Amino acid sequence: DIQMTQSPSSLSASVGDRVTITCRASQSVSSAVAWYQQKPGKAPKLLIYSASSLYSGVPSRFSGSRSGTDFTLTISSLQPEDFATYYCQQSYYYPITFGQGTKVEIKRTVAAPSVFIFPPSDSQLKSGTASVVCLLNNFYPREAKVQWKVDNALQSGNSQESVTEQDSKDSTYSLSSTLTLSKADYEKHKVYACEVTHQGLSSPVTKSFNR
Amino acid sequence: VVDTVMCPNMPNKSVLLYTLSFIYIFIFVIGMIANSVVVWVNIQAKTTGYDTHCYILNLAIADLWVVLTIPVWVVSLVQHNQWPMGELTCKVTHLIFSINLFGSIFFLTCMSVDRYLSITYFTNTPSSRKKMVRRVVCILVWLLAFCVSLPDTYYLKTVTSNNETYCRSFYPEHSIKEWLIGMELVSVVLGFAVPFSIIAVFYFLLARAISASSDQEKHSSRKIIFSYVVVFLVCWLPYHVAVLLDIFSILHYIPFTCRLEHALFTALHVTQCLSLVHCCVNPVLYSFINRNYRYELMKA
Amino acid sequence: EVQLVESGGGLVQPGGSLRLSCAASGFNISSSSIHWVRQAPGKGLEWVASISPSYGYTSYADSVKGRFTISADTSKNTAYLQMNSLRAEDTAVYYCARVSYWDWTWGWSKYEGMDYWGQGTLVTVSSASTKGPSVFPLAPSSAALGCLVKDYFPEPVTVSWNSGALTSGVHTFPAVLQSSGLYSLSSVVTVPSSSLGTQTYICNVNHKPSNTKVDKKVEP
Amino acid sequence: KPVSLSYRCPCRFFESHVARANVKHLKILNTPNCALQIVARLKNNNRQVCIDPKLKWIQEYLE
Amino acid sequence: QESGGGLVQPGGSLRLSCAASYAMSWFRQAPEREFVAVARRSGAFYADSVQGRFTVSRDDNTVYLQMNSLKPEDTAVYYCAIDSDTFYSGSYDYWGQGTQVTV
Ligand SMILES: CC(C)CCC[C@@H](C)[C@H]1CC[C@H]2[C@@H]3CC=C4C[C@@H](O)CC[C@]4(C)[C@H]3CC[C@]12C
Ligand SMILES: CC(C)CCC[C@@H](C)[C@H]1CC[C@H]2[C@@H]3CC=C4C[C@@H](O)CC[C@]4(C)[C@H]3CC[C@]12C
Ligand SMILES: CC(C)CCC[C@@H](C)[C@H]1CC[C@H]2[C@@H]3CC=C4C[C@@H](O)CC[C@]4(C)[C@H]3CC[C@]12C
Ligand SMILES: CC(C)CCC[C@@H](C)[C@H]1CC[C@H]2[C@@H]3CC=C4C[C@@H](O)CC[C@]4(C)[C@H]3CC[C@]12C
Ligand SMILES: CC(C)CCC[C@@H](C)[C@H]1CC[C@H]2[C@@H]3CC=C4C[C@@H](O)CC[C@]4(C)[C@H]3CC[C@]12C
Ligand SMILES: CC(C)CCC[C@@H](C)[C@H]1CC[C@H]2[C@@H]3CC=C4C[C@@H](O)CC[C@]4(C)[C@H]3CC[C@]12C
Ligand SMILES: CC(C)CCC[C@@H](C)[C@H]1CC[C@H]2[C@@H]3CC=C4C[C@@H](O)CC[C@]4(C)[C@H]3CC[C@]12C
Repeated sequence: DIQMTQSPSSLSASVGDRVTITCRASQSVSSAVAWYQQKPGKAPKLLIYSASSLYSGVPSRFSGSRSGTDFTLTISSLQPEDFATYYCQQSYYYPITFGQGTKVEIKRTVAAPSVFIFPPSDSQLKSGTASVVCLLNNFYPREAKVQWKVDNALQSGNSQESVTEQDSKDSTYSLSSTLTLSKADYEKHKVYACEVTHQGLSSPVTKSFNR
Repeated sequence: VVDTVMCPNMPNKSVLLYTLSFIYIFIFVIGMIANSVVVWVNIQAKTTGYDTHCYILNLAIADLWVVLTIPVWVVSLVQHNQWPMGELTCKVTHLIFSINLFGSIFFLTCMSVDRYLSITYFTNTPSSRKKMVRRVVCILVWLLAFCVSLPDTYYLKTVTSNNETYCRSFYPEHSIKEWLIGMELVSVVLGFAVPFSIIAVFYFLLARAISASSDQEKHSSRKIIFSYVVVFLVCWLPYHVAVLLDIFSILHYIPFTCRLEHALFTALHVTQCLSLVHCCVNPVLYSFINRNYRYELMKA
Repeated sequence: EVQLVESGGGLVQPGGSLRLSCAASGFNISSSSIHWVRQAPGKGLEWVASISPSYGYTSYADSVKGRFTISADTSKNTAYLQMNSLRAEDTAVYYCARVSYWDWTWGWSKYEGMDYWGQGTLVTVSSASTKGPSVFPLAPSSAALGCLVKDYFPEPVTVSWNSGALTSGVHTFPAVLQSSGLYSLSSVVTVPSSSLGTQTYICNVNHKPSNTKVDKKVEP
Repeated sequence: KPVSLSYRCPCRFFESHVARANVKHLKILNTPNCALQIVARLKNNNRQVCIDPKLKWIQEYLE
Repeated sequence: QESGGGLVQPGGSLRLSCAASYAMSWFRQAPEREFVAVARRSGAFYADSVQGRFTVSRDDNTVYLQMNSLKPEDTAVYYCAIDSDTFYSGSYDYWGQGTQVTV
């Protein structure tokens, strides 16, 4: 049971740029490390094993180095074919403890999110549970924050968040959050509002609706 | 009924002694250089990230000492069994020689067992556990070699005989026969018999196991595996068979004749020379063949 | 020429047992070990167990100590993993990976790693059964519009817009899991402001496991 | 052991006590290292064996 | 506090920076507030309209904006903002004063 801290969690580099990922070990491991790559929803591959020796088959851009107990992976330059996640490893103390994980996504210009709110459908009232949706589309970066306020009262502990992955054309993200509320509670309040906070906006944007 | 054999003076064999001296000096230079390089490469490789197996380092050290302590024997031999050095030197030199020689012989057997287990059992054990196990057995074998050498070294004292001098072992008067034969038997059973048997059996099993696996056969070879046993046998058989034959002669089981004495003396010396050649040939067989070792040496 | 293929999977009631099989072909199994690595949705990997068919030596991860009996059968160069007391926290995909141990480099080998991996299988333990979906309309404001699906199970769900006519500016967010035990998913496509009121947009949703076809009209 | 640290001549161990009657054949062994050495053959076991040549009656019989 | 400002013929340049009185941000306000650039702990990002025209850095404590290659659209006061959220959400609690800039 050896914790393998790995940083940075996220990165964004344009094509043909050097990038380095560092994986650490709390204890000392006798140069027994690997470095796996994983495309989304596919079997992870192997790039570097031992400590700095490349594995036959992968391009020669990828290489590794050792320094005490702080290993690092070096990329000479990123072709548009290695935008995936990389996991470090140690194989000198069973059980094997994989690292947290690193994500390397495409970089582009910042984008301004747009906000939209969808009132619950009339049919949805029949089910007895009311739901509202606040939508963000074609913005950047992944990092974003949205909070729910009803009748100028904060709402917490009941909401969902999900965002698509990098778009092959726009290289942006879209965020959708769903609030589920009981039918009885729905009529209790009158004012529903969605607040969005993002680095691309001056001040939070308020989108609200009434019945 | 009496016999009076007047053995004539031994022929001028000093040419044989000079010839054997040439062979020993060649072995000295070759062995020293080769074994030192193996140790240097092994210790350096750890930084790169290789898994330098500890048996190789320990075995290289043992052979280095043996080949480093040959010159004393050459000086003694050039003078036809005499000894001009001090008693303390004789004790220390023999102790070093015996410990290192037995250490090397045992490490061969330990290597064979570890290899077979590595392809069969240790495959899943974590690296740390097997590293610890290898270190523990390394300590134990050194201690066992230390225990083997001590009994005869303690029973060593020179004499003066004419006006020459010698460094000849002294054994208890009441049990001279038992001690001499016992010492020379433990030289065989613990020196040749058990190590050879274990090595041969385990490498035959390795050949069977590697043959069964389809993938392993292609990259490895089935000739080097048998070459190990063959080289060990050829290098270490002649000396022990000759010494055992001489022991039978000592017990008077064979008629005595001048030709017999001359033949045994020359044969004993020659076969001992081969037993040292074993140490020179060991590193080339166990390290130089590996492709990784050659490439690692090339990059340094 | 090394190929590993897994088998066995699918949903299982909570507190049950599973027997996964990883058949290895193209190379004898005795030399190399076998490892199973777990990957929960949207999370990093983690080790589970490893077995050497040569002599049966095994190991386990503390998180699941005692609940798994990894078994090997050198007769058919196959590896078996038996699960027990399944809880609703092992939902993941399992890959069986090899860790070879060459022999032509014995004294000077390198710390090896996992080389050949398999597609794996999906294990989803849940207490619910087939149900849904229940489409609902996401009316546009008095442009952006879409449809919603909620209370359906199991995955996956296929969403098609206007019988595949629309393919630009449409985003289908990844499925989400609700507390009750069912899933929820949304899909939205933007349209020009002028286009509103001139073209009818219909979201076509299909669910193969329950072969349910639902079509809902969307209008202000 | 290394050959250089060894002693070589017909025999190195002497039987302290020997039966005079059993003695049947004594061979005078001469070598350039152990000089004068005596090899016997006891009828009791009929196997050649050495005796300490410095015994009184060995000289009387031999010399 | 922001420093800089002046008059520049098209094709010139000028240095803009502000010092601590986390991540730093830069805005524009055409006499219509909007986003131009922001600095990360360790990279940087720029608005599409300012791709490559200007470059930013985070000195460890001041922050520099090497505003270069003026174009006839950048007449606007630029402000420094601080994201009080350690996870860089984008909450700008403290607001700067800025300096007049005209080409
Ligand atoms: C006592 C003397 C005469 C014996 C000759 C010295 C030999 C044994 C020396 C030569 C180089 C030495 C090695 C040099 C470096 C290291 C790395 C260290 O992390 C552990 C010890 C170890 C592996 C040493 C062990 C002892 C060693 C092998
Ligand atoms: C009479 C004298 C020469 C006997 C002492 C022999 C010396 C050379 C032996 C004794 C114990 C040996 C050490 C035992 C264990 C190890 C650990 C291994 O990982 C590196 C080599 C190293 C460090 C050995 C080097 C050689 C060593 C120091
Ligand atoms: C575990 C063991 C084998 C390690 C080796 C132990 C050593 C000390 C043992 C091995 C064989 C032993 C010898 C075997 C037979 C005899 C004959 C006896 O009349 C005197 C002691 C003597 C000469 C022994 C001395 C001690 C000895 C050399
Ligand atoms: C006279 C000579 C041959 C005696 C030396 C015999 C060798 C073959 C013996 C001595 C001690 C033994 C070791 C003792 C303990 C272990 C630990 C176990 O988990 C694996 C086997 C292993 C590593 C043994 C292998 C065989 C071994 C190395
Ligand atoms: C044997 C003693 C007396 C003299 C020293 C000669 C040694 C070095 C000779 C004897 C037999 C030889 C081996 C014979 C066959 C092979 C197979 C080949 O594919 C690689 C080399 C290899 C493994 C040789 C290496 C050198 C070798 C080990
Ligand atoms: C390539 C390898 C096998 C060759 C080694 C063969 C060994 C068995 C050979 C090499 C030289 C040989 C010796 C050469 C000369 C003599 C002198 C003779 O009066 C008795 C035999 C004796 C002492 C030989 C014994 C056998 C011997 C040691
Ligand atoms: C010549 C060699 C192979 C003989 C040495 C075989 C030894 C290592 C074998 C004999 C019986 C084996 C044990 C048999 C059963 C189990 C239970 C299993 O849950 C873990 C491994 C474990 C504990 C095995 C470890 C290896 C073992 C101890």
